[PDB]
Amino acid sequence: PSFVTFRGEPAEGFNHLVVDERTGHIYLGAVNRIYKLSSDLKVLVTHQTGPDEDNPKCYPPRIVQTCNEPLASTNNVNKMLLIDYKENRLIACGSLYQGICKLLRLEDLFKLGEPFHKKEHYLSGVNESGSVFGVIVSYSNFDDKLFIATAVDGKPEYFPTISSRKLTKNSEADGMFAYVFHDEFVASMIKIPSDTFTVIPDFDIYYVYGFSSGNFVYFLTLQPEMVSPPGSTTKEQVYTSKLVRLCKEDTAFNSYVEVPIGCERNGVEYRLLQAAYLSKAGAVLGRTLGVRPDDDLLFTVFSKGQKRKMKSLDESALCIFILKQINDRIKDRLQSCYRGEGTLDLAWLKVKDIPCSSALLTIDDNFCGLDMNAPLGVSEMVRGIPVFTEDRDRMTSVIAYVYKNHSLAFVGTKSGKLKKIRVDGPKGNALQYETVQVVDSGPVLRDMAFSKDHEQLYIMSERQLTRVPVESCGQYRSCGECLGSGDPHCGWCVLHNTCTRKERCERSREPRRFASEMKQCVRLTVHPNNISVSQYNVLLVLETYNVPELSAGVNCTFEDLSEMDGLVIGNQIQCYSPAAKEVPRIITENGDHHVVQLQLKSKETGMTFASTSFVFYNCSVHNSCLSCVESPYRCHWCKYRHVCTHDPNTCSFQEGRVKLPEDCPQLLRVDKILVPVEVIKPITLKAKNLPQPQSGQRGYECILNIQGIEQRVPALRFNSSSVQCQNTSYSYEGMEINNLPVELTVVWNGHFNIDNPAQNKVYLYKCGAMRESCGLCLKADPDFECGWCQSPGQCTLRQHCPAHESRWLELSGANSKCTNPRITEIIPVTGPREGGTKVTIRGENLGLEFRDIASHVKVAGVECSPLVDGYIPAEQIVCEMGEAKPSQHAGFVEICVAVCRPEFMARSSQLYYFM
Amino acid sequence: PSFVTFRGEPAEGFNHLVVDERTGHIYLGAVNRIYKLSSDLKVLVTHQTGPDEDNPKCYPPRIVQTCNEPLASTNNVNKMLLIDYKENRLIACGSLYQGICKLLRLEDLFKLGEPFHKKEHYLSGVNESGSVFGVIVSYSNFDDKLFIATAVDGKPEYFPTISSRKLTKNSEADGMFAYVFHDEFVASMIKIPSDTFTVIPDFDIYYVYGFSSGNFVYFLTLQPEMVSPPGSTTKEQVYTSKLVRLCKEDTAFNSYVEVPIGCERNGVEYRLLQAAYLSKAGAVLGRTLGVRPDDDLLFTVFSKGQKRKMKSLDESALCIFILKQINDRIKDRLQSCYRGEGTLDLAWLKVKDIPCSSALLTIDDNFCGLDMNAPLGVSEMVRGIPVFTEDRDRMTSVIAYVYKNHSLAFVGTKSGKLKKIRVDGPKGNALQYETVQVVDSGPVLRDMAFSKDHEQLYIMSERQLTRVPVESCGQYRSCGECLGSGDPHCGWCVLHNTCTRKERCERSREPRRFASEMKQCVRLTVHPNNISVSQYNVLLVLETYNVPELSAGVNCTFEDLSEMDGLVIGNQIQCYSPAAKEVPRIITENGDHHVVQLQLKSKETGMTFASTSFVFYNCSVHNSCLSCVESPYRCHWCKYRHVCTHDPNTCSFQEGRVKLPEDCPQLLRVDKILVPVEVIKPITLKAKNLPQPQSGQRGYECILNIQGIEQRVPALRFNSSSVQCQNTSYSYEGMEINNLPVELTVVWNGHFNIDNPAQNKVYLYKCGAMRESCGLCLKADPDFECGWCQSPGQCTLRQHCPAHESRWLELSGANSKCTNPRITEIIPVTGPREGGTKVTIRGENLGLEFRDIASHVKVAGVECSPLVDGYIPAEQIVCEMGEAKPSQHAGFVEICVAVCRPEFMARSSQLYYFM
Repeated sequence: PSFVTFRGEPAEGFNHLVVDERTGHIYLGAVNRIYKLSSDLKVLVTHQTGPDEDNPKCYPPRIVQTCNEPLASTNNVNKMLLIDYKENRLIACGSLYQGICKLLRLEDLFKLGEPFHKKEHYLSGVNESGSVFGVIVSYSNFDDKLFIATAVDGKPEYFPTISSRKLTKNSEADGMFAYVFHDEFVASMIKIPSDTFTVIPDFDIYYVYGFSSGNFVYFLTLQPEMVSPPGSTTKEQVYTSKLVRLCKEDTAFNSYVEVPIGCERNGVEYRLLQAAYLSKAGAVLGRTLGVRPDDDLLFTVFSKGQKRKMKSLDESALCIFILKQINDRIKDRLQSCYRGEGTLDLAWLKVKDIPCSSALLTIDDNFCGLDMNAPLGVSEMVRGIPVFTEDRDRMTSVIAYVYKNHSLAFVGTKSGKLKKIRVDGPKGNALQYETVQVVDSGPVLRDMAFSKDHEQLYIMSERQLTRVPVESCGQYRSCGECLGSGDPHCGWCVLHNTCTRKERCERSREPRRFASEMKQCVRLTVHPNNISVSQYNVLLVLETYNVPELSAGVNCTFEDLSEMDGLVIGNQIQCYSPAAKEVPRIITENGDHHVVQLQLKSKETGMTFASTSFVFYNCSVHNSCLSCVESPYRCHWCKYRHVCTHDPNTCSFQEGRVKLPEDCPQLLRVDKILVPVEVIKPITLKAKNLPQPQSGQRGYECILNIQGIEQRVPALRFNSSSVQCQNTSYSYEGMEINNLPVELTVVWNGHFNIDNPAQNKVYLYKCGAMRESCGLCLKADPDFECGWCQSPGQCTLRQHCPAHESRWLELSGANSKCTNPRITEIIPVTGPREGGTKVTIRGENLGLEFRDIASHVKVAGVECSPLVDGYIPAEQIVCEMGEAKPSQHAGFVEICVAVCRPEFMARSSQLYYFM
Repeated sequence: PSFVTFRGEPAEGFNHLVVDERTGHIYLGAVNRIYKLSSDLKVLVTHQTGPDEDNPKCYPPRIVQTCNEPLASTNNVNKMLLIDYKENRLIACGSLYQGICKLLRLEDLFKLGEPFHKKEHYLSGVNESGSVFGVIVSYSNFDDKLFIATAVDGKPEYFPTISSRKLTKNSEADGMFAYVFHDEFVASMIKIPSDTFTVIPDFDIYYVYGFSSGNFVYFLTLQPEMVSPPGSTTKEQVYTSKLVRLCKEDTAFNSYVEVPIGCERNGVEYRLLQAAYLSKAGAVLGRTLGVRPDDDLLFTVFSKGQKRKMKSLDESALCIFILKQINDRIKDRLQSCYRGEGTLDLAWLKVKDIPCSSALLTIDDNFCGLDMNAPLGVSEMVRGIPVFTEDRDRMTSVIAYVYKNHSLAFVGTKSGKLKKIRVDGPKGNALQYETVQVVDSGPVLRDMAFSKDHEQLYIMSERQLTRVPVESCGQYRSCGECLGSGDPHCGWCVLHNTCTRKERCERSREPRRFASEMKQCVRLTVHPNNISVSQYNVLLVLETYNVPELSAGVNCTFEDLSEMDGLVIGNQIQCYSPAAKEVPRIITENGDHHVVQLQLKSKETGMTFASTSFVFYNCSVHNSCLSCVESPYRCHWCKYRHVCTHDPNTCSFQEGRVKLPEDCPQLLRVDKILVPVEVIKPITLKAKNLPQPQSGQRGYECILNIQGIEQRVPALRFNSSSVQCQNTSYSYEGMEINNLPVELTVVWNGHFNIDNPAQNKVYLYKCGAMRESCGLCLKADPDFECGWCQSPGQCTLRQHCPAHESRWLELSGANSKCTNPRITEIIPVTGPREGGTKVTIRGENLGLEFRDIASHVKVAGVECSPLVDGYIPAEQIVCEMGEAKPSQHAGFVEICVAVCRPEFMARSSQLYYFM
């Protein structure tokens, strides 16, 4: 979904925004423009306030009098905007006129009037937007007025920073913006003293926010360095953010009060107000706050430190003030002055400190101020209660409202995002959500107002106004997710199967119709969690909690697959499982089991709300005992029927049932089964729980899976734990590999294969595919019984070789000389005459022990001594040659295994060369 | 158009005219000529009746017997003309033959016969035309005859005035013009008695008009003074106009009746018949007249008084007689005689009065007359109903006819004009039109006959015959005009879009096809009378009354510019306005608004009949609020948009709309704005509803329109009603004129100029362009603050002149002596030694008060006393010199302002001379 927005109709600029309580029309102040928009943010009307030829330096602007200074077309910035409902108009105060104010008709934006002539008609030279604020207060005729604060820019004589002014009925009337009570001695206005300007050149009061409360008017302000920070002479300017207040009723301006305000977080100071918003707590916050319904609260935003009002720091904190607490601080302060203690202490106003005069008085909240101990400041800075702090992205603006008693706070960010915060000090928690309706790259402005209906929140940017909906629970699809988010507005409208606020849910008041906590969802359980595929139409009981009255009717849907009607009794729902015809359509190809999300479909809504893990487990498919029992599910194996089933009764008879894996029928392993090719040999086997074949059932067979040939040999089952294939010989064609492992399957009654967990195999080995030489065979294990047969020039078992002579040769225990040693090749071909070389000789059929080879090696005449570690038996000899000084030059290498017998000696093919 | 006419073919003369009922051929009697013409007045045939050698004195003319008296070629005047259809000929009775009659064949004018031989064949010596008349009455054979009356000229033995004569079939036959029944005792003729001739020498009966009615024959006659006026002996002759009647059936001539006739108007007597015409009334006149369809009426024309039959008076009146009324008068008279009361009373006929004899009789209308109480006269003159009277131009002739029941009367005038009169006593109204088809200079004759078809009316003049069309409605272009004229013949043929009679309009009988009254036109209205230029294709509803069925189809045409189709529903027409593309093409350059005549174009005719005022008003063009609202049209101004538009919605927003002129934005005046050149001064202004500049809008500036230099100074708008340009100095180059008013324009947001109704200006004044002298400056207003600066010898404000010394001089309140008086010139240069002279001295820098100058003036030593009234301060002194007897002769004039101080005195350039 996209958020409805109004792009800077003048793509060029934007400054202030306000909403009409009745209409919902949105008025937007901007530079050179003032717009009237619909609730939807469609452009209703555009007013051209802009570019006027003018010059800031000139006093009474060009229209009244001629100015020596040159003029230029300049932009007129909307400094302020205030809705005057009674007058049915809009006060849209600009600048660049010496700050002349304009009156636009409410409906059409028709300019009712814009008083320029008198001095009062000029507010301030100041070009900056938002540095001004104020409130319009009205009563029936003969009671009324406008309170406005603005920066001076060092214009102290020309304009008052704070004033109480008149708003006549007729826009044409000359009287406008005149001071409520003007006397030669005192006027309902406060000017900045010239002395204070000389001392600190730049001093100026910037008014951020302002609101009327009870019967007073408050302003959040920023001021300069005056005794803060201390400094003998001018240099750097830092600001102090303070609260100001006035009685509506005080024409005299005696009521003025000014307290510094801020808050600290773990030793970090937040002194500068970015924005504020007066609001109500609602039942939730108020209770724990300890307030009356009527009592007000002030949300604020402050940046860290005293530095750079023009461009503040990212570090920012949202604090809170209860008006009762501030009222107390003020009353406390006044009751003190009346004590006669200390001075008034207001630096910018009164350079010379005047003392407070003691007097008898009943100090109340009603106290409007008196002639003596006149305008006064404040010593103790009022601290606020911190709420949320953003380090990375500075908060710019804030708003708040009461929703179902929970207090939702809105906070603009430098990024163009809005945070939706439930304040739960009085409750318990933090920030619920963040949104970027606005503008992804760059920030939001202080004027952020909720609509009259409070459906949306218009968020203003330099560039655009964006209608950000407050609560937007609809985004949440399921009860689990809805309640999961936690943003307090959202609840699960059970019957509607949607997520929204209490007000939005029809009949939410009724029981279990609306769910606040996850527990209410919905939690569901089914008593028969697991049902077998074979079973049909089984009775199931459903336990559900935190659900509304279902009397409308409910259906059980296992999945999109099926749906069965249910009847309700007690606090349970009774439905039936699907038919066998229906159940397997699902189960097929899922195999072992299929977990399915059984849902409940409500009759009224027609949407599945609640779910549970439901298992369909089909035992019958299992072909063997191991899969049946040993598997993950509850299945029973029937030894006799040789079928796997859920029901015990289905088995042939009681003795036949297999509950445990140990009890199955399986083949136990023994020492490796060695099988020579072409030899008749029996193969004994061990195993457990071998079944006695029943009537109509045949006996046991051994099946060998050899690709070349598969052998079927019948066997005898001696007892429950032993088997034996009958005398037979096996072979494979190829002579490719010596040792071939083969899978064997033991079967009975033709097809029934007994389980083989170990997966024992039979090793068919053929006597030397690998060994052409007598030395290699005798080298091999004595277990094989494989031995060298002289006549054939080959090596096989005695069984395999005919005995013309009494003997075939087997290494009796290594006491068997062999024979025919050969030298393939040797390393270092050449060597020095001096000797010392390490010759590495590699041969095929050498001696088995080192001791015999030692003294055996010779290079020609030269004696060579072999190395023990280096020597790998019958494969390789590493030997070190001795002194070569002899006459030969080149000579062949000789190895005599034990003795240099004629059969026993080997000579190198190529000779070793000495150089 | 010109009227078809026949010029006196004999250019020489003209006398009588008649139309053939079947053919339409027109026969025209004239002197020496008888013409046959076509309906068109083309010459068909000309007959020569003329110049015959003859002599009036001779009895049986030369042909029959020899005459002693000398003959001369004389003209033969056509006395009478009568169409004999049965005989297929024309009786054209002439004169100069002793009145022999001629018979011309109908078609060719071939002379069938002209009986001369017998005495009867001679009608009368009388040369005058028109003094004769008569009727031809015919029946099948063995029933028939001709009745003719003529003047005698004192020929009583020769000819009968009235006779009943025979008209035989054969023109050759001798029998012609023989009396119907001739007896030795009584013949069907009436002669004038010799006795009556001796008594009154000249007595003669002139017969003007004659007609047959029912079964009688009537004649309108003129006679002489016989008992009227009373007179012992002959002297003057006056005439009495009377009516005569006879039964057609009375061979005996017993039926003769004679009533005097006339009519009076407000005590004015109209006794002399000019002409008459028997006719029908038609339904309209008859009804109110109270007559049967068959009943006849007699229109007549009479001149005022009894005098000069030969040349009557201009005063003439058209009267009326209903035949029923005259018949009643006759029956009434007869029933009376039968009573035996009184005498017969017929002066000319019976000199000796014979009494009426009583007798039992049923007196009916049928009564033909009896042997006793034989021809009789009448006592009571029958009065007629007056209709129209012309004082200025005498009526000569008359005709009338029935048209669509309305009775139209035609009246010739002495001028040669015809009047078309609808007689509406029985209806209600008067004279509709007058025409000069005829002959512009001089008159029309009694023979005026309508054509058979009654399309035209042949109007005869001495010189020419003119075919004057009766009804000529075609002249009228629009329904409004057509119905406007009122001449009853005309109606608006809606679909044809023409003006004509009912008979002429095809399908006029159908509903709303023909319009009689203006209301029927057409009256049109459009509901959206005013439509804005900005609007397009607006629905308009059209309300029209008195229109025929439009189902043929109608189009809306705003003007010649565009035309849009329309659909009809109910009694309304729905059309659409033009498109914006179309509408402004019109609007451009007309500005404020353009009224356009939206017409309706009928599908059948294709002519625009009906119209309405349609306004196109484009608001947008208005540049300023004043023009927009303050103007003449409904336009709204949008303060914020600063645009003018018809639609309220288009304005920026509700508060922005300007409906009323007061609400605009305008600059109010203050005391005159005085601005010195080269001085830094602010200029405060007052105004109303100054706008607050909205977004994207700049502030206020003051622009001075000075031709030399235009200054742009920015200003501040304090509130909706006050402004002020900032401290600056202004100047203009030239030093030509002291006070220069300058137009100033206040602008905001660069171009927007605020309205200046008063058109207030700034007066730039420079300290004495006008005043070189100290006296002149101090004289000027204290307001200017302008004063005289001694060191410079010039005059300017203190600001303007450097103070080495503590003072620059200003008249503190006139207590400031100045200085350096000078005398330019004085009048009377010379004077008498005795004195008394009034010296008129004219100078530049004199005293401000009279009191100081008095006693100041001296001519040399001689004391001179000044005159108060005569004295114009510091410009001129009028002074009267005292006695000069001193020795000097000539001396210089001196004026000492208050005191004769050395700085303070002035002496004349030229001296005053005493002689």
